[PDB]
Amino acid sequence: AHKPVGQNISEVRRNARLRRHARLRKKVAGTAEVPRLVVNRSARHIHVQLVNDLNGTTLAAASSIEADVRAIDGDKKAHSVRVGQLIAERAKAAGVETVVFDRGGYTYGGRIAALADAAREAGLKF
Amino acid sequence: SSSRNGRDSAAQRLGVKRFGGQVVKAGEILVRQRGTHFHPGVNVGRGGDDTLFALAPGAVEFGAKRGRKTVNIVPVARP
Amino acid sequence: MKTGIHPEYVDTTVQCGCGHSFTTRSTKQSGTIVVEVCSQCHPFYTGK
Amino acid sequence: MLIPRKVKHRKQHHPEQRGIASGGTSVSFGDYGIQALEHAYITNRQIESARIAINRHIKRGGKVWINIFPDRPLTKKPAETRMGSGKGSPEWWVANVKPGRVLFELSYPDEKTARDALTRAIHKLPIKARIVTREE
Amino acid sequence: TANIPNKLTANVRTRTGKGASRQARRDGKVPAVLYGHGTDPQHLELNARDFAAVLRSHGTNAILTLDIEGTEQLALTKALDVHPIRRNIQHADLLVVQRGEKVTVEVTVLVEGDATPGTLVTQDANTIEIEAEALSIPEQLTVSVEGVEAGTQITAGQISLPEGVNLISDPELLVVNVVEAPSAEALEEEGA
Amino acid sequence: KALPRLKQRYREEIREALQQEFNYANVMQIPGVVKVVVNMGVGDAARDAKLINGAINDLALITGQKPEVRRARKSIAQFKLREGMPIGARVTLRGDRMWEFLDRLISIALPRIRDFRGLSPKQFDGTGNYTFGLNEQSMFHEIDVDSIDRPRGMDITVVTTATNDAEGRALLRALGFPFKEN
Amino acid sequence: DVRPKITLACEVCKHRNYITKKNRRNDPDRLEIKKFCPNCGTHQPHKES
RNA sequence: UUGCCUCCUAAAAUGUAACGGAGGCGCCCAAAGGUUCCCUCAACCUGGACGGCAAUCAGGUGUUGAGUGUAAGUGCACAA
RNA sequence: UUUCUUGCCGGAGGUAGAGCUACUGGAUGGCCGAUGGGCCCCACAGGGUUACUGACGUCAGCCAAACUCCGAAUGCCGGU
Ligand SMILES: [Mg+2]
Ligand SMILES: [Mg+2]
Ligand SMILES: [Mg+2]
Ligand SMILES: [Mg+2]
Ligand SMILES: [Mg+2]
Ligand SMILES: [Mg+2]
Ligand SMILES: [Mg+2]
Ligand SMILES: [Mg+2]
Ligand SMILES: [Mg+2]
Ligand SMILES: [Mg+2]
Ligand SMILES: [Mg+2]
Ligand SMILES: [Mg+2]
Ligand SMILES: [Mg+2]
Ligand SMILES: [Mg+2]
Ligand SMILES: [Mg+2]
Ligand SMILES: [Mg+2]
Ligand SMILES: [Mg+2]
Ligand SMILES: [Mg+2]
Ligand SMILES: [Mg+2]
Ligand SMILES: [Mg+2]
Ligand SMILES: [Mg+2]
Ligand SMILES: [Mg+2]
Ligand SMILES: [Mg+2]
Ligand SMILES: [Zn+2]
Ligand SMILES: [Zn+2]
Repeated sequence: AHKPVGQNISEVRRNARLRRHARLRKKVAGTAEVPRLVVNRSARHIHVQLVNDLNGTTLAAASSIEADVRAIDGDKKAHSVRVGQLIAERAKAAGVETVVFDRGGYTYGGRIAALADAAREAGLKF
Repeated sequence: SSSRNGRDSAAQRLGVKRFGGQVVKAGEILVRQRGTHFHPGVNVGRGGDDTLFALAPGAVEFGAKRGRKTVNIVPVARP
Repeated sequence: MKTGIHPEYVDTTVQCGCGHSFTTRSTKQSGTIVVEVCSQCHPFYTGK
Repeated sequence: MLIPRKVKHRKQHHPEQRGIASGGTSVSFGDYGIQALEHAYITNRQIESARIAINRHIKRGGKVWINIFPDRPLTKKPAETRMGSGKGSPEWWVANVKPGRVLFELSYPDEKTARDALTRAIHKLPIKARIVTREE
Repeated sequence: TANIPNKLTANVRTRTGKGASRQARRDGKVPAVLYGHGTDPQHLELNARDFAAVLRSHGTNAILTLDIEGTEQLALTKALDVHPIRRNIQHADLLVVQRGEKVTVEVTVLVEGDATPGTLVTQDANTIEIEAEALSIPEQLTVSVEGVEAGTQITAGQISLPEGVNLISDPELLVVNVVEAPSAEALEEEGA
Repeated sequence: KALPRLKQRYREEIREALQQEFNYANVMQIPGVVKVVVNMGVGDAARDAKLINGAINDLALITGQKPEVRRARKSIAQFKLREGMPIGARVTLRGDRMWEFLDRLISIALPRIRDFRGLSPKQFDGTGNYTFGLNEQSMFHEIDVDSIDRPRGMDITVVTTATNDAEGRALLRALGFPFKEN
Repeated sequence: DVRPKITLACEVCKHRNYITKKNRRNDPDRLEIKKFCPNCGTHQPHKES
């Protein structure tokens, strides 16, 4: 036995991320016609869901664990743009072109910005 | 031989103005209050002096949402 | 690591008086130091 | 005399003096006690007189618990004055007593002396009380 | 040391309320409720006189044998709602119990004997909680005072506890404290 | 292509030392040092606002980074101290500046003590976060002696992932820290 | 007064559009802010009179 | 004493009198206004040269006991 | 008939009562025992002895128009 005493950086990252997410969520939400594009991000993968908060359901989703996205030899920005175009295509198939961006409690930029601008050019107006 | 008090202010007529199940117009103010004793609910907005008003026509109904008393406007069906 | 606000920091060569050579980095603009009492000199450090 | 060190408000309304004592109706500290039967305002004057009466009677060794505190002030406007000009200045202190509340409690070896000291105290109070024992 | 249960009669309350309870209390009857793991809160009138008699004979804590319309049940007095003034018992609570069943209870502690003369013995906690079987419940247990030395405290952990019974209270709950008898120049110095 | 030396020796021998004499189930439970914090708590600058200048200058030269100025977040009547007054200066060191500063202290500056008798092993806050002070800024050769103006002490804190003083002390000794031997 | 009433006038048309207050002890100089001019049609600097 | 604001009286909607019980107001802030983003205090224990419970540093416990220009009340840690 | 009554349904309260280890204050008696009190060896180090005063805490019983973790009956708003 070796009882640890401190708090781990995982806890502070996770719950501070959740607090930022909730503060954000106080002001955006998803309908059927203008759903919410929520994003997760880790050291390996980036995830997106298209949510109708009236139900708590998901309309479309994507991540960087699909076959094609793992088929890219490029950079994390390349995976981000691939996910963005894929989720834009899936949303357009589902019958929607307007959305609100839930950045997920991460600062807007880097790969999240790349994803968001890929979806922007791909057909989703936000 | 004199009282050093004897002053008060006007009553501000605060309180709930529309109760549960009451049909309102869009824009009717529903509860006058000081702080946020009732928090704005679905399709209900909050004014500058923390006055709750209805952002859509419907029926008033109260609720609790994560330990917060809230006021909501419910869309009644069109006859 | 800001642009230039921090004080100048470069690698430095530190030589002991009793013959020890320290390969270090400091803010010395010269980058050269010699010290006569070091980790092998004090009676408390090496029991002498 | 029993006087609170400070009260948040020094001019309160008269204590509502209705109902039966719900809290503080049992003998817990000593073995014999004086337990009330009428609503009243027991001032610190009454309490001090009753306590000294008990101490004079037993006079040897035994514990007297005054488990009521006079901490409610009754005011009185100065004499010869008409009505008005605001409420008076507080000038006596009171415990609000309901029928049921044990007022004084006593611990002492024997029986008759304890009973007699308790009734000596009772005679100093503005109410009817009765001597109650530690058992049902 | 099994204690023989006491045999009362009871009959189901037809209708409930403050009016019904007042009337029943007026006819020399006590309203009461059975519960426990019998999982049926059953509302029972019982004889007030016999209830008081058995509570006198065997304290607050005593097993009863209730005859509910012919059915035979074992009960144990859980609580008694009593008027502060008229002292009549108003209501009773009856856990259902059976043999070989541990139950938590509160037993009065009555100091026995005389103490050393220069000081007075005074109890702070008159009741001590014990875990014990339904039949083996002691109605009272004693604490020893026989010429103690100068003032000292007594706690529940050093009591001669009966057999088959277990202390529940934390052992460091004071029960009886011998405190030096106030002198002539010490008794009237406190209280003002 | 280049690394600090003392971190090298740490990884090379102290990790195995701590593992084999503290016997962790997880190799990541083998402790280590995390950060150091140097604080010049000036405080008396409630009147002389100009002393914190020399404070931050000398602390910058020794540490290699520019201190954040620490104000006072309370109003107190005694010390002539009002809210928002610069009272102290602190720098945190992590990584290469971390290890190099530890070098400049323990291999150089801490030997420069006059009347050195070690540092007490009972100087831990219950979990192995070792914090010691002093009262002269002239044991650091980064600063010349006559160039000083007032005798000032630092505040040197080494914050490590010890579970208790045993890990903290074993680590500090393993890093080569000349404690007081009580 | 220490917080007197002041007026703000557009520079490019000299029309007095707004009246406000400010502290003379804290803002000794004329206060100037980009306000909205109804006849200039756009936001213009406005300077204290 | 006379206008305004807050509380109790005031009897769980609103309103409610007395020379009833307590206090504030006749301002202040070009940021103490707008928006964007980020953070969580007070207190307590332990370890530190001045430095003392107390000043700044580090570790922990700490869900609100701190703070909110300004009385009081209603609020606010989702933070106001 | 929009009025009013009665039944049912949808509401918001903080009164009566109660409770307080749920806050703000008052307040009874115990228990351990500080810090600060005195003394010994003898230093103003350090240690222990002593009516010590006895922080904090804790056990049990209480109190409040301007206290509330709670909390009715009635009344009130609407519908039927
Ligand atoms: Mg740590
Ligand atoms: Mg008012
Ligand atoms: Mg506003
Ligand atoms: Mg306004
Ligand atoms: Mg009343
Ligand atoms: Mg009672
Ligand atoms: Mg009560
Ligand atoms: Mg009498
Ligand atoms: Mg300015
Ligand atoms: Mg009202
Ligand atoms: Mg009313
Ligand atoms: Mg009137
Ligand atoms: Mg005035
Ligand atoms: Mg603001
Ligand atoms: Mg702003
Ligand atoms: Mg902290
Ligand atoms: Mg009706
Ligand atoms: Mg109803
Ligand atoms: Mg309700
Ligand atoms: Mg109220
Ligand atoms: Mg009441
Ligand atoms: Mg109070
Ligand atoms: Mg009340
Ligand atoms: Zn040397
Ligand atoms: Zn213009």
